[PDB]
Amino acid sequence: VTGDTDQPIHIESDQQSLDMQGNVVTFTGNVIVTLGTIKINADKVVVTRPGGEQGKEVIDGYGKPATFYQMQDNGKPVEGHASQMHYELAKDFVVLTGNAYLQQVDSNIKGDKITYLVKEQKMQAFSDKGKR
Amino acid sequence: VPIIYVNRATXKCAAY
Repeated sequence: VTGDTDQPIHIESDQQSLDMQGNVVTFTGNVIVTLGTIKINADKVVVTRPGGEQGKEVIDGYGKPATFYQMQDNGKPVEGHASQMHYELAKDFVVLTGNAYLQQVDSNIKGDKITYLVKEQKMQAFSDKGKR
Repeated sequence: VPIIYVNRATXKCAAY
């Protein structure tokens, strides 16, 4: 269920704490993040919001090991890795950076950074300006 | 965003 919105983000983690200001947290211990049947295996994850000021907030994650699963629009499963992942609610996509890899039999992308557009073929090199 | 977080370590959940 949604509005005319982004899908709900799901996180499974082993142990964490909650914020005394209710707005800045972390999720930790062999973590799974799930959205749109994308999977991300992680170790430490972040969610952070300004109480709803300007309606903008962000999601970040790191893994030891990290793995990024998706389906591809051509009806296939896919796997990969990256050193960090990031999302924000006006972007259509999730972005992965530092030491990144994703591959099908049809296509290979690896280097700095990965993004995948869940409607259009613009998976490309976009070599980076900060490991974050 | 609508968020849900769940413990692997207990099998129980909360929305954000």
